[PDB]
Amino acid sequence: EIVLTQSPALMAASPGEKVTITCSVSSSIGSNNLHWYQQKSETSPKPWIYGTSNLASGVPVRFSGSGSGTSYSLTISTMEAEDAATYYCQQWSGYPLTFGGGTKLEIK
Amino acid sequence: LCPFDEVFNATRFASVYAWNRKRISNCVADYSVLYNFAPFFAFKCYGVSPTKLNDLCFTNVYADSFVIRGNEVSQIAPGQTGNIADYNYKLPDDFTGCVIAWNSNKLDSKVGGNYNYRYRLFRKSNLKPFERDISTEIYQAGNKPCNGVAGVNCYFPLQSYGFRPTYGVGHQPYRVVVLSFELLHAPATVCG
Amino acid sequence: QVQLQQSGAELVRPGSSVKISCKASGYAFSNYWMNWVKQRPGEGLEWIGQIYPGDGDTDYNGKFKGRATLTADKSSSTAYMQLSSLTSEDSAVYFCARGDDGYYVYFDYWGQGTTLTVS
Repeated sequence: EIVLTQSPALMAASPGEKVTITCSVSSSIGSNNLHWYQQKSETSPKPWIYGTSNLASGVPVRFSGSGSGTSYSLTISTMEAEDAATYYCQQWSGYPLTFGGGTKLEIK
Repeated sequence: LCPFDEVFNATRFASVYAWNRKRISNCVADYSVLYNFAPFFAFKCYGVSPTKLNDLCFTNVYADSFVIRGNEVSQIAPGQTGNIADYNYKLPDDFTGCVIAWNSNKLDSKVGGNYNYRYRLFRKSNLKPFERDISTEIYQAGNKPCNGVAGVNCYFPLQSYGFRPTYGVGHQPYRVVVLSFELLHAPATVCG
Repeated sequence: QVQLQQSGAELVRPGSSVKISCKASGYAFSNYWMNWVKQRPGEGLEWIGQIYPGDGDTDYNGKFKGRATLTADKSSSTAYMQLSSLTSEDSAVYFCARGDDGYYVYFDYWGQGTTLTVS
């Protein structure tokens, strides 16, 4: 089973500040087969970045994923209070779909 | 006329983890046969004019034929790292050839599931360019020496693609045939 | 408008019978794959199975395989999940996610999630 690890379990951020969420994959996966979902507390997750760079519908322009191979990164240039959530990187290359442990983004 | 018929019109392509390399030489190669043959979801040539293929001479032409999901076709290119590119089939930095990919959903996907086509999900070292790896020993992912057993901490390396006709457009099976041109100090027997 | 609706939460004693329904509205139900995601409390989500409403094709995750049966009805556009031998670990919010048919494949739409209680 492909196993996903996300670098911060929680994160502390401030508006106007870059913060990066690193999703480290055991075995390299195609960037087209890694996606990021935003789960605000106790709500249904909605797709946020699909394909590691292509934002989904309604996604703010600040969000932009990066990376390829094993190490995948999500970065927000500025952290609005709306940006606080838990982000779950997913992989679909290896069939049993393994979401990341999640990075609970919180404001400083 | 070079056997572009056999390569492109194969009844069943090889799995990506063990891709069949067909070195074609001593024959006249016409690349107008490519265009008519298949819809060509992606046709990218690196380091070569697609036009000058017809009028250029090469001593050895390599055809690497395999089936990969559409999302992994972009992995087949110099400078690309991923699952296929790192583990199953890799191209050199200065790869000179044409990467040819067309969808095969009505052909290579079965309604219940197609578990014939596999890829190398786990490997210790990323492939050196153009290499082939068919060793299926259980990956020693766990600290415990795996001792040739498949289970927790010890994964069987080939995970089936499991194509189905109704999968997403990304995951429908694309048969990829990749061409490579040598031009070493040999009688150059492929031309126009 | 596209949105996936889901049945309310239920409490079930440890047993073999439970049925959770997903309601699909706004799109052709049979066209798009339907997959379920289980989110254990205070854990990252995991993927249960995949059901194609068009013909009823089923893909399951390894652990849930054979334990949870996924079926859908084209007529009412309902996607079901039935689990067996419910244990305290099975208590988790169950989402129904519609895998996208685009070049990238991802869970474009999700159900509100149903809370299963095993007690």
